[PDB]
Amino acid sequence: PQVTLWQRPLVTIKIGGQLKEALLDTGADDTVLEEMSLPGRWKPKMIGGIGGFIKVRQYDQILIEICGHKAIGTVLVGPTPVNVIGRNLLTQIGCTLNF
Amino acid sequence: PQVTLWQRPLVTIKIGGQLKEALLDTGADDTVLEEMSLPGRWKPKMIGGIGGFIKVRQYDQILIEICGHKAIGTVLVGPTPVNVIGRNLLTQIGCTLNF
Ligand SMILES: Nc1cccc(CN2C(=O)N(Cc3cccc(N)c3)[C@H](Cc3ccccc3)[C@H](O)[C@@H](O)[C@H]2Cc2ccccc2)c1
Repeated sequence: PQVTLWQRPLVTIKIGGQLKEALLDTGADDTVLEEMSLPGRWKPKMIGGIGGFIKVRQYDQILIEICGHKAIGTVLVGPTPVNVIGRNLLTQIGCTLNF
Repeated sequence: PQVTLWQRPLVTIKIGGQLKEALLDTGADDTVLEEMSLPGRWKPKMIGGIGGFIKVRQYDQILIEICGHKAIGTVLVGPTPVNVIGRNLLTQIGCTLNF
């Protein structure tokens, strides 16, 4: 779809059986979700943002549906305020920025 | 133009007679730039990011040229580690997201 930026570019995602909403975020290199149960192994990671750093745990090879689109990648689950889909996944759903 | 998201979407801006690069950021509601000299007065505010919150200075009615397009808006200046152009200016230059 084409999305204009008058409102937050929010989308529905399905991850691990659960349905969420998440912000499409061109400025994020990574995807990070608030705490949710994911199965599997994970490794700790830390990421920086405005504000400072958070400790996060990294899951790889996670399937996500974003709108209908499926993709698989790394998701970081952590204490973010908002669930962010970052460039790692945006490339897979073919997302483009246009002006 | 069209920007894909395989690399970070940076653009040149001209702000306060100075030339900078910044990140086109659909997830950000506000424009936040690193410390620099803008003329004029400003109010303090704080903003939340990941990792927490920072205090910034709000300037209103500032001219910025983003990739050659001019815009006027609120810019926040403060301790970000990267310059971020958020939805308040992205909207003025007609930026769309699409997939
Ligand atoms: N790797 C990574 C993954 C996910 C998020 C971030 C860190 N980010 C933020 O903290 N933001 C707060 C931010 C940035 C600018 C303005 C505002 N209002 C908020 C928002 C996302 C956001 C988080 C929490 C609440 C709302 C939005 C912005 O939209 C994101 O692109 C980046 C901006 C950024 C900051 C530092 C370094 C690189 C990129 C980093």
